Amino acid sequence: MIGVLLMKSRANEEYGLRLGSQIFVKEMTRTGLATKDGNLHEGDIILKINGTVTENMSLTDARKLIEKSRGKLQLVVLRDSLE
Amino acid sequence: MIGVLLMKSRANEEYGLRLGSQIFVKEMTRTGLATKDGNLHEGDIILKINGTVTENMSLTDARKLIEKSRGKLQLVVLRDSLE
Repeated sequence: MIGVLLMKSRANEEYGLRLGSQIFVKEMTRTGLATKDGNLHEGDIILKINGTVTENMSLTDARKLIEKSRGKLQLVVLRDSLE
Repeated sequence: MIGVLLMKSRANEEYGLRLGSQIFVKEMTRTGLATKDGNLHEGDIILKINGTVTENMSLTDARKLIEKSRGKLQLVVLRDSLE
């Protein structure tokens, strides 16, 4: 937990930093199918969900996809397995 | 790389999994102020930006914050406190 303050030393353009966002496992129901098997850990970055991209996608969309996904849902993760 | 397929239980209900999004460093200009100091790692998860939360926030908002913050910008990273 450490923040960094970066200052600008060029009046030509912005910092030139492109920040993106990905959908991760914020939280799951206790004693559920996700916790019983341990498919994804709280905080793990998801790459794809039910054949749908999980990068730059809207939070509302990701939540809607899981809601509309009545039956079986697929989740893909990038790196990190056991640890 | 590694994906998991979760199925529904024998009962009319949802999975109960809450998926959230976080703003990370997608890509930055080489030989810049961010790379010179190494404030954030490409792909690293950010906790806050210029005092603005970096969880569940919007991609446009995060980009606007950095753009509107002409001069100096603050960033928060999570990966253990180290000097």
